[PDB]
Amino acid sequence: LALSLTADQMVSALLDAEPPILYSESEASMMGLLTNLADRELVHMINWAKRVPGFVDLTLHDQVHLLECAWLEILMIGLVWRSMEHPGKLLFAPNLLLDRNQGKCVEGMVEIFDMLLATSSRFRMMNLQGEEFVCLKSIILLNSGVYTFSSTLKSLEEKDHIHRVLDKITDTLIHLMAKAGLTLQQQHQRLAQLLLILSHIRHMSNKGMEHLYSMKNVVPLYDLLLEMLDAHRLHA
Amino acid sequence: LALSLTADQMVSALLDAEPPILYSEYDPTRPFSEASMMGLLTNLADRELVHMINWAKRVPGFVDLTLHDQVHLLECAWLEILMIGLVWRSMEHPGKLLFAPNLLLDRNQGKCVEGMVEIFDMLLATSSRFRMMNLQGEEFVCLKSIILLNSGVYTFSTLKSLEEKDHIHRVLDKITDTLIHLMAKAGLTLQQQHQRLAQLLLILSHIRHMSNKGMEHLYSMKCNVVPLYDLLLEMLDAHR
Ligand SMILES: Cc1cc2cc(O)ccc2c(Oc2ccc(O)cc2)c1-c1cccc(O)c1
Ligand SMILES: Cc1cc2cc(O)ccc2c(Oc2ccc(O)cc2)c1-c1cccc(O)c1
Repeated sequence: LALSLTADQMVSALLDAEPPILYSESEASMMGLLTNLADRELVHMINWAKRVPGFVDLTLHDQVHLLECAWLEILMIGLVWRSMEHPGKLLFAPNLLLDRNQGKCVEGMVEIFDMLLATSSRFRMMNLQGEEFVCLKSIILLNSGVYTFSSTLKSLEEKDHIHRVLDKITDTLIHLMAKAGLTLQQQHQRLAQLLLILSHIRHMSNKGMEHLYSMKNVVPLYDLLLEMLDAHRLHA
Repeated sequence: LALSLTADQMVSALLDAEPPILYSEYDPTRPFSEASMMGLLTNLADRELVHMINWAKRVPGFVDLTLHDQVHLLECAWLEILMIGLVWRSMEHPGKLLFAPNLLLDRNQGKCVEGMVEIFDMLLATSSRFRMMNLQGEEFVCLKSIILLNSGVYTFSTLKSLEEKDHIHRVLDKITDTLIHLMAKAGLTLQQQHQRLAQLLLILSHIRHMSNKGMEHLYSMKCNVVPLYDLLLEMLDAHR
């Protein structure tokens, strides 16, 4: 049960859940390379989400909805995390490290680039830890769709569960900071600082979607995710 | 310097800073037919903007920033601030958005403007969420000031720039402390305090989202040569 895990068991489950770092397939279509990278990461994000404690307790519908809302925020927070020790650069993959003026190739990409670097600098200033990072990523998964669901009794029960798991991750975040020797005030301050960054990740994702949907296939992402989440039980 | 206020002094100063509740400019003898909602909401929003500027200048730490940084923070945050206000004053009216005391709308009347009902539904749910959390006015004013200080903080490398960011974050830390204090006085346990802080701050990300979609919806309508930065500066000259 996801709600009976301790803070240490929670951190431990999220670390264990971490997806692998994938590699990119001169400047070809840089958008080609990045889209191919994202598509391959999506698969591993599905496996990952299924290991976030609480997630597989939800309906298939709500699982898809959550990933459809959060997929870019999740990709972005991973990017920001990887790029943390590389100032002025975004490590999309170990073999695809781009700087600002490489961004000025796709129109509109520069604005998003600058925002991503700034978040990465912020994580670096705060010395964000891996254990904290995985907590934030899981919050993104669980939080980003919750407000834009139906309100059936089933749907109400689903929303209550999500808020219990989010409360457990908060618990876990606080436990980490205490385990790291911060004061209670410092803990509350750091918790606030990190959750406010989630607002900026949401903002970037929204601008990202605008940018991506400005470039005009017959395979909608919803359908894509459903197909991937809706696994059979034949391969035991 | 704002860094030396207590929680109650911070709480009290924000309460003191609260803007008034404006009304919709209404010919109430006139039919509702010959009256576009968007016009009413635009005129309401413009008049609120003036008061928002007055409020912002009384948020502790705000006037310590440069004029350039004050304008930028308001530039990024103004619609979120309008939204959180609408959500707060809509709490006691389930399924309805109190834009002004003489302008209460439901989802149906939202449907009259093309891409509006998406945003109404989102705003309604935010209002429902605040109602189920029993959000206090003391907490509300803290959240509203966090939006002001946080929303443009990443979109500003001069020595002054770093110092300015640094200052904004010290004040945010101060308002965080104030929120925890208020939850302590309400009788919440330490666990319950940090959970509630989290829950409240996670709602800020949904308010940002709604703000982003509101902006898409507004620019799908009107296409300003005069940038918003210039207008926010000019307003400070027009009415101050
Ligand atoms: C911001 C961002 C982060 C990414 C992180 C990844 O781990 C992988 C790809 C990323 C990525 O490119 C994508 C390209 C196509 C697509 O369907 C999904 C992502 C972007 C990105 C790049 C340029 C423009 C844009 O709006 C968004
Ligand atoms: C969401 C919202 C909240 C408002 C809160 C207020 O206190 C006053 C007006 C509001 C308001 O209408 C506006 C109209 C013009 C404009 O320049 C700013 C706001 C909206 C709103 C409504 C429908 C579409 C949209 O994009 C935005």
